[PDB]
Amino acid sequence: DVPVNLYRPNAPFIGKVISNEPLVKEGGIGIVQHIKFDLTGGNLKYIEGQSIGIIPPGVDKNGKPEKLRLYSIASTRHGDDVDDKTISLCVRQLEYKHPESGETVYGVCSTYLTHIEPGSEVKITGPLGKEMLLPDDPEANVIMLATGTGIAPMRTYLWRMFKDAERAANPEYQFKGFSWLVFGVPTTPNILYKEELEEIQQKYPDNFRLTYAISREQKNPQGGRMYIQDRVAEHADQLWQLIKNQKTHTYICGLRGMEEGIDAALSAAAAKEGVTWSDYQKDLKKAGRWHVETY
Ligand SMILES: Cc1cc2nc3c(=O)[nH]c(=O)nc-3n(C[C@H](O)[C@H](O)[C@H](O)COP(=O)(O)OP(=O)(O)OC[C@H]3O[C@@H](n4cnc5c(N)ncnc54)[C@H](O)[C@@H]3O)c2cc1C
Repeated sequence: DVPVNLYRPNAPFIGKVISNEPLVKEGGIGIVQHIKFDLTGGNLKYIEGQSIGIIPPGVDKNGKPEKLRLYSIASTRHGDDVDDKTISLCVRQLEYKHPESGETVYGVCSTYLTHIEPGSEVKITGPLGKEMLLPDDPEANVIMLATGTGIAPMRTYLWRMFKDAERAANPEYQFKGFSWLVFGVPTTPNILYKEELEEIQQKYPDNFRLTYAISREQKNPQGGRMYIQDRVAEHADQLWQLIKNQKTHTYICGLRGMEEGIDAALSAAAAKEGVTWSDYQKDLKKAGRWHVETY
């Protein structure tokens, strides 16, 4: 079933940008864009939780052509308009410090993508990944632990679960389990897809819980800035009791670094019932119910 590598770097699909929209509001930190591509012309199909490659134009500092960068698909299999004609991405412009030898450094593929014009042609590969896939069971529980652009696989899950047009298009997937997003960003303007996320929770208060960790607006109990791991610690017992369900899947996605705090919190919960989390977790991985994509 799972489509993989319908296009490869040696002969990528040439898509066209339909749209490029700002996801970070005024007063937020950084630039994250929602970019939709036209898939007509070829046969790139994909499902939720997968990634695609984008090959940027240009050569590196060595004169060699730039390679593909991997990006979590931010749309469901059907695309944002539920026509099966497009695919979307959620791209943060990488930028950073003086210790890089220059000044402020801007990432090649991410600057290219966040500044790209509708009408522009992009080299696209994939889809890739069997690690962040959603169970076909409509009564599965789905815990989603996301920071920043790690919201992208979560968006594909939630849109498939809860969008009116998605439910109408997917007769076999009528989600009636429980899902819980814990989403961590620096500010409220940085809550990507905030409006749609909150409308899902208003529409399905019993099937979807939304929790934010906003570091510039909230403090954890020890006085530090609030991060996703603090929220997982706060709800460690609850999250552990859902994780004990044979049908619960947990997904972690975002830049690398949150996993160590998530594990310490869940470890302390499981220890209360004589269970060593790290061992339970290894069994969850083998079972295909512990999903991780950090980068
Ligand atoms: C499976 C997967 C999925 C991904 N999904 C997404 C996504 O949905 N959205 C998204 O925005 N990104 C995503 N990324 C990351 C994305 O692929 C690119 O790595 C990222 O966009 C930066 O690429 P670039 O071309 O902009 O940067 P480059 O020009 O390749 O710059 C990156 C390099 O500069 C260095 N560097 C980076 N940050 C720092 C820092 N703080 N300090 C010092 N040196 C640094 C490192 O050498 C790094 O290799 C994903 C990565 C993977 C592996």
